[PDB]
Amino acid sequence: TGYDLSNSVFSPDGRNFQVEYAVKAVENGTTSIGIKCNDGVVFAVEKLITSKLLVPQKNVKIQVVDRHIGCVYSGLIPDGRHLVNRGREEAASFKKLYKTPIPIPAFADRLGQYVQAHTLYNSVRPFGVSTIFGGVDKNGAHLYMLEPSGSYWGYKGAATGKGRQSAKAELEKLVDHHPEGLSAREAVKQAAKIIYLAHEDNKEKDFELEISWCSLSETNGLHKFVKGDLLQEAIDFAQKEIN
Amino acid sequence: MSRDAPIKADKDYSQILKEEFPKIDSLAQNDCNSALDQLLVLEKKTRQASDLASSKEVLAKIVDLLASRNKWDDLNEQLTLLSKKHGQLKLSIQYMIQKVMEYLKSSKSLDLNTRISVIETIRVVTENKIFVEVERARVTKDLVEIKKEEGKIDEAADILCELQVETYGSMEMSEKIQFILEQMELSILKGDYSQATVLSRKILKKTFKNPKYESLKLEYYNLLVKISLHKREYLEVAQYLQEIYQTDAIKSDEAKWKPVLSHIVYFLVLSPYGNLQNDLIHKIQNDNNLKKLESQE
Amino acid sequence: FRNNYDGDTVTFSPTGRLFQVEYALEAIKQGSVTVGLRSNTHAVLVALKRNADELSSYQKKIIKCDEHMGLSLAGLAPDARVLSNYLRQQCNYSSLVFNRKLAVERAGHLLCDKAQKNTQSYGGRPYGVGLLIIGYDKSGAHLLEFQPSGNVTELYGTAIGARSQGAKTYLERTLDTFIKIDGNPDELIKAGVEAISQSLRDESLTVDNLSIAIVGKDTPFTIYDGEAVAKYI
Amino acid sequence: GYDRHITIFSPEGRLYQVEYAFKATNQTNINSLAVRGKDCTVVISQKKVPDKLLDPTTVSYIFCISRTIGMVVNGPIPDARNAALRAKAEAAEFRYKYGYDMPCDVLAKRMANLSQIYTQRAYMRPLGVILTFVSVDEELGPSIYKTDPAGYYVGYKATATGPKQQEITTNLENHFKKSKIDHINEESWEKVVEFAITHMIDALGTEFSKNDLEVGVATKDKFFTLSAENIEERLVAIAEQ
Amino acid sequence: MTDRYSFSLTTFSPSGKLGQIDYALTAVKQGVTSLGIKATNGVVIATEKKSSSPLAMSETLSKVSLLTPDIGAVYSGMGPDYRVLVDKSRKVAHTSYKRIYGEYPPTKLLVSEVAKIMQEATQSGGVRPFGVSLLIAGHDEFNGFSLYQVDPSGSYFPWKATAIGKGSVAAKTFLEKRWNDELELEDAIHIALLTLKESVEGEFNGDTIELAIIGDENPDLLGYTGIPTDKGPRFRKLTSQEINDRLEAL
Amino acid sequence: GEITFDGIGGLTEQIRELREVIELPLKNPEIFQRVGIKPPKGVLLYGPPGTGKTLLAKAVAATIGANFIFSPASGIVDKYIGESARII
Ligand SMILES: Nc1ncnc2c1ncn2[C@@H]1O[C@H](COP(=O)(O)OP(=O)(O)O)[C@@H](O)[C@H]1O
Ligand SMILES: [Mg+2]
Repeated sequence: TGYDLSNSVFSPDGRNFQVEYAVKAVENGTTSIGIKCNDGVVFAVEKLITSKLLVPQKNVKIQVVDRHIGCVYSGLIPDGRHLVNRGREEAASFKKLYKTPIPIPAFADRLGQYVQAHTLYNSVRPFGVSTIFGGVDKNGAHLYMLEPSGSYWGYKGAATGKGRQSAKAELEKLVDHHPEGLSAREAVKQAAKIIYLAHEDNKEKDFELEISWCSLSETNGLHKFVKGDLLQEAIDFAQKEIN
Repeated sequence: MSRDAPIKADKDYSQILKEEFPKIDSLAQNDCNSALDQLLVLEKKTRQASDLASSKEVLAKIVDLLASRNKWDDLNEQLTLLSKKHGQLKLSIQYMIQKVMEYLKSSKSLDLNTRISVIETIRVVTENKIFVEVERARVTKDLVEIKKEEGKIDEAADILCELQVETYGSMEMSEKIQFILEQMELSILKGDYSQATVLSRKILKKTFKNPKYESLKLEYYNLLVKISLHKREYLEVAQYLQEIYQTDAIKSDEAKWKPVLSHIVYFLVLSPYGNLQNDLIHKIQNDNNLKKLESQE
Repeated sequence: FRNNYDGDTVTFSPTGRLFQVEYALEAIKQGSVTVGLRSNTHAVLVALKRNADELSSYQKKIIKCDEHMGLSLAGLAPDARVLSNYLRQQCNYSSLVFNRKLAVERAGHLLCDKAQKNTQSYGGRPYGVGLLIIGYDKSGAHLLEFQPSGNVTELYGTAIGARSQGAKTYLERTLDTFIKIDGNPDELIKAGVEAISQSLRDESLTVDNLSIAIVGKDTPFTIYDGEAVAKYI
Repeated sequence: GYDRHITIFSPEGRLYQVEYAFKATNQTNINSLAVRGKDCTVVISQKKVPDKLLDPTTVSYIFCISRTIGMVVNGPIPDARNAALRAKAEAAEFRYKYGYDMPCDVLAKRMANLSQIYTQRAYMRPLGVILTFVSVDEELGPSIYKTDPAGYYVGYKATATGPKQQEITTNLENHFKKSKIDHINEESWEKVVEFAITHMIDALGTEFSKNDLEVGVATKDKFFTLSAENIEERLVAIAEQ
Repeated sequence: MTDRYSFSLTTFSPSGKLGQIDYALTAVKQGVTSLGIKATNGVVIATEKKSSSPLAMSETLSKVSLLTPDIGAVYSGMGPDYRVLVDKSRKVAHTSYKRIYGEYPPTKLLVSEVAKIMQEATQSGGVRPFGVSLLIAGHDEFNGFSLYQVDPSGSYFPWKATAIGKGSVAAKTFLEKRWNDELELEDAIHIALLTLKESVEGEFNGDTIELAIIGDENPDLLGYTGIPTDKGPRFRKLTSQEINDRLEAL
Repeated sequence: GEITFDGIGGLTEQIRELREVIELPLKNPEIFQRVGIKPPKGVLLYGPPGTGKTLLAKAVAATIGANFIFSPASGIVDKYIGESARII
């Protein structure tokens, strides 16, 4: 239809055709999950190793934001990287003025208005990424996910990309076992298994597991990449049970 | 209404307190209010169908109430409130309600008592349209007999006719017929013949010919005679009665055909002479049964 | 699909793949071949200097950007220019204000972004040119590939433009050998020559055409030609 | 058609674009209800209970714009948020400009004027949400102003919105004729909420849990959301029906 | 359908008559039947209101808005275009005549300033004509009672009588037969009610019918009595009860 | 055989609504004639295919015992008159 040939025309659908297309692209990105715990969050991502000529843990998908907001995104890499960068600029203004780190829902709102304008206008191409973000601010731990639609809600689990289906199923155990969320150290191990079983859907290329956390009890409520021995151990747990 | 634990607790509970039912039955004697209350809370749990388990304890209670001249007054009151609230599954409670109705007939606890209770019941239970609605009709037929004696027969007829025009497939075929036919007799007494005529039209004539409706078949055509004959319609009388003889029981037996066939002769001649008359009368001529009578012949 | 959807950057196909993007990639295939590789201590780019005819001088396609930076182009010539001057600008700002040489990685994140702005915009050009950038910071030698998409990727070795097949295979094989080789400028520079011969249909091996650049922890960004590349040729 | 797309007057002279916004504001299927008690203004909206991947509470349709003024939103969520900014913003600016709390009536008028500007803007596509302001107003007391996506606005004695709006309206209409006034009966703020809860259950035919509703209550100088458990206190008598 | 030239407002139409301007008229027709009758000693404007939802309050739907206390307006058309246009009328008038000449406009001048706004929503491309056509009825000292029409094009004309909306045909002829300017105002109010009564007969109750006069001053509604020289408000809006009185005079 | 009126589900409501329309004027045109209205003929059914509009038509026909002719016209479809002329 002509609504696909003119952005920002009210379809009789009620949502413009282009914006819908934009969503579809999220899926072509990698299985990315987030786990809400009892005193922090975990971010975990499958990073396909393209070739031997690719260089371990140097173009890491996990990106730091502020000093307490952990961020990863799925879909158009170029689009998302600009969006994460936009996000810091906004946070920056917030810190100067109010002399305080941004609440995570404040951060979601600000990003929300930015997306909204850029779909309501013809001139600016709709964004086509879904962003998992959050960490430990003043109101403690939160996990939010920002649809490219511009909806956002609070969550207790997030999963996106192709292998989300596998991922959601494994996340249901977490809630039943603990309404609290699993212990932040133990959830590092669960998280690896979730990424690894969901790499049986994305096995065609090799992958590297990258985990991060912002947790009050094991990170002092600042952001950090989980590296070294905790990371190598996590892979074993997963490998052992899928055998 | 969320939560699944209420389902399980509520059933087990009924069992506990249904063993404890004799204590409740005995408490009623001391005070009818102490006995009701224990059960009303059980049946007031948030989930729906909480009435079904609990209602077993109530089945034994609704007898106790019916069975004393004082206690049936308390009975009428409750059943009303349950109906107003939701209905709480139209099946559940309503099995109990129907049985309340079923019970009045068999109580034999005096004409007075019977009259009061029915007027209360029929009014509330009007909402329902399932099983309770059949039983309403049946229990209104009680007020209709009482009133038939009286000159309040005119009022009675309307309630009865109003009920059965409403289509029912809940009813069997034999039953729906019996109620309509009775009406037609009340409308004879009222003096409205065109009303009895309207009813007749919806009574399929094909059905009567099936052999389980052999008894009904005789009744329906006898009633038809009445409608025409007052209004001096001698031609119709002949037709009806002819179909009486074609009833298979009548046809077989000498005695049963004799007055039926004599009555046809009178009505044929009584019709003004002309053409209908000729084709009908010569059917009788065909027929050796009229010739086995001689006064007639 | 000429015009209609996918005919302008804003309009999506139903699937949401711009057809234009693949075309911008095609521009690189049409482009001059170049092979880049590294070791921990050096980053070596080899590029064939294209020419129109005999009398036209063999034209440099390796451009020094800064003392400790440089790039090579494969693809559309006007685009490379607007981008290259920008590279220079950013590096100068940091050195002045914040003391430091601009780190190679961190310059790339900005470059990505610049490409995405033209993809958001009504009109403008998504840059239709791919750039192999080498550099020496305090993290030592790096080699990036800048895509028309915007994406910057740290790779041990890669090649873009014409007949990439022969040099890519060659790099996979000799991967382990040039990454262990450090502390030897001259040997890295040899590996790289050997690599570009495979890609070419033996169009030229002349000193006159191959131009080799090197920047690392040892040599500053220096352009080598004629005699200096006759050692290794 | 091109005729569908043009923001400028359609050949009909009644926009296609406007009819479209009206389609939109029933995609979510939120039946909402707003009535005026005597001294209390009750707003109720279905709180959907999604999967565990989302928290249920967080999901909401009732928002606190300012003191006294609440807003129920019907139609898609990202556009809801866009609109929401502008209304929160103006309440503040009015208080700065004029040194007194903004009245309800004036906030709705501002937003009708912004709605109309949207179709004069070529780039912009008109917002396709319903903004219904509820408040205990400064002068007028209980007040309901419903604003359309097109930009038409009108006040209400009571209202419901949704695809199943029709059933609710009837009950409320007949009720008000028997009561022979326009206010829901009882001075008490608490029991009016319950009369609203009950009337929502009737019309729709579906019993709703505390999980399935959210109850926002206007008093003098606050709009505030009740607890989950407060809702239940009402619900329990009603629930056995 | 039509040309891409005629949808454009920066482009001379083939005919030279925009498609646009014609759309604005189709919409005017679709709205309410509103009228104006000029009298010796008054102007009466009168209209029916949208019934809207059953529980929507009728009072709040206002199709007569006072521009100044001495000059009112009436329209046929859409609500949104009406309100925005109306804020612009008052605002431009304050600047150009309530601070310059420190007084209320002549009716003619106010009418002139309303046309100009109109004209600009037709000149600028991509901005549709105001969806509404006015009657501006008013009173000023210099030129007495006055009656106007302002078109969404931005042309204006004085009349003896005009009516707009679906029932424009009907109404205009009725006014002719029964009345002429030289007749008094009191007669016209009864007449106007009857005229509007052809339009609709299901309800004619004073709730759904908004009737006003611009006439004599009301020194009561000046609101700062004790000074007499200032003109009171010329406009007085007649309540539902007042309508009902005027219905038993018919 | 009657399509079992129990095995019609979720459109229980439809069967009962229908007989008002159909059963009363079919058995007796007398009642509608005396009432004073032209007797109704022509009834249009409509639902997304596979809700059993045909199935409902059958359900009612058996109850009354009235004769039943189901003619698909998609089985005989042609341009100009041919086979259709004979059938109808
Ligand atoms: N009310 C229903 N009860 C049972 N099955 C149903 C119902 N509605 C549809 N179906 C099933 O779908 C089949 C096909 O629909 P069909 O009778 O051809 O209807 P239509 O004329 O609407 O296309 C039915 O024969 C039956 O098996
Ligand atoms: Mg069919």
